[PDB]
Amino acid sequence: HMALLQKTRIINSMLQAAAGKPVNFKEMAETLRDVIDSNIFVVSRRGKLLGYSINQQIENDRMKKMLEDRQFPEEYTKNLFNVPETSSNLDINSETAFPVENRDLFQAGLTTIVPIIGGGERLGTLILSRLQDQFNDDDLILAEYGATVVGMEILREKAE
Amino acid sequence: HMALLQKTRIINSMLQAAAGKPVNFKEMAETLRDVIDSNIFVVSRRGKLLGYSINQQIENDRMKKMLEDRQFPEEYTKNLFNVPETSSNLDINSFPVENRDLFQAGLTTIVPIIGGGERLGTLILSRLQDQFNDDDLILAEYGATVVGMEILREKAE
Repeated sequence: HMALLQKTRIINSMLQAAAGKPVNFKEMAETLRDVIDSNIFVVSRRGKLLGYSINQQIENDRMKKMLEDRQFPEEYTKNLFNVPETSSNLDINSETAFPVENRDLFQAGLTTIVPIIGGGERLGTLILSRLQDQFNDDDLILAEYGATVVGMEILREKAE
Repeated sequence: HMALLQKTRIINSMLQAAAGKPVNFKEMAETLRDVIDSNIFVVSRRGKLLGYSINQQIENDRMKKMLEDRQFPEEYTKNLFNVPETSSNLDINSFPVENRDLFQAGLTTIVPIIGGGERLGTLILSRLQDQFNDDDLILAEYGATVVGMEILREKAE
């Protein structure tokens, strides 16, 4: 599992290294983009865009609007909060607990939703998207490791 | 990689967890023992035994003495510090010669515990006969990070 081991080391060094620099969500998004090989969006518990990075353009009006608003609409924020654990490979044909009216979030590509949890609290949501390649268990290991680090840093920014 | 994913979830929950209870190294050692399936020893940067858990007896008089003293001798503490990154599957055939009695029996993996960019201690793992693979290292290094998190938290208690 050597590639996975190397990739966990890159994420893990985020937890263990330095601890000096201020929090930078765009930088974290970029790191996870390259390690996981996926679009990365970091959303707060209240639906605010904290940071993102894209390596594969996907046509999605709902995500585009979120980017423009730097915020999900209230209903979408609520339905993300209602995802209690990692939900992967969501698409147009998905089988999930988003109301049909809000499944335009999965218009195109494949989406994985990973709750960000820190200090026993829901701190936000890590959303990953790819044009065509499925997320496998290795991808989920890295996504969940990344989510935990982002949670760590959301707390730091709270206390900054 | 379903078994690995489940095991990372158990370790990871330790990070994303409450943050209520005071730090407990014996508990962390017991968790890692079950998740990784290995003996677990948590040692501070100064060679003090912080916690440990055993699931397979290995006759090793050097390790037994450390457990009795709750501390490594100076020379061993120094040579653990000089281990800059994970070193796995150490045994009699693989530290100066005089201090390789640490690897008398079984297979040993040494994982530096790093937090705040600093060397906070060492996680030592041992097994009677089964080799540590990359999955084992992923879990060991995840566990090491959590323990480092807690050594810092304990420093600010």
